[PDB]
Amino acid sequence: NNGSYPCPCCGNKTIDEPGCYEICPICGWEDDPVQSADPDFSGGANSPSLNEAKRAFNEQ
Ligand SMILES: [Fe+2]
Ligand code: NA
Ligand code: NA
Ligand code: NA
Repeated sequence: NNGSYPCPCCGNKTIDEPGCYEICPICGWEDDPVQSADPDFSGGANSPSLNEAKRAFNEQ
């Protein structure tokens, strides 16, 4: 669905409240506040870090 905040990974506005573990229906990123705080931290709610996930999404 449309939301009001950008997904940290894909940038599409699918998020209602940042840092509340919403899962993006476009790219699959789970909005874990740890992983937006540290974009190089792997193994949070998502296996990839945010930076890893961003690159993976873009290369599709
Ligand atoms: Fe996304
Ligand atoms: Na984007
Ligand atoms: Na930060
Ligand atoms: Na890492």
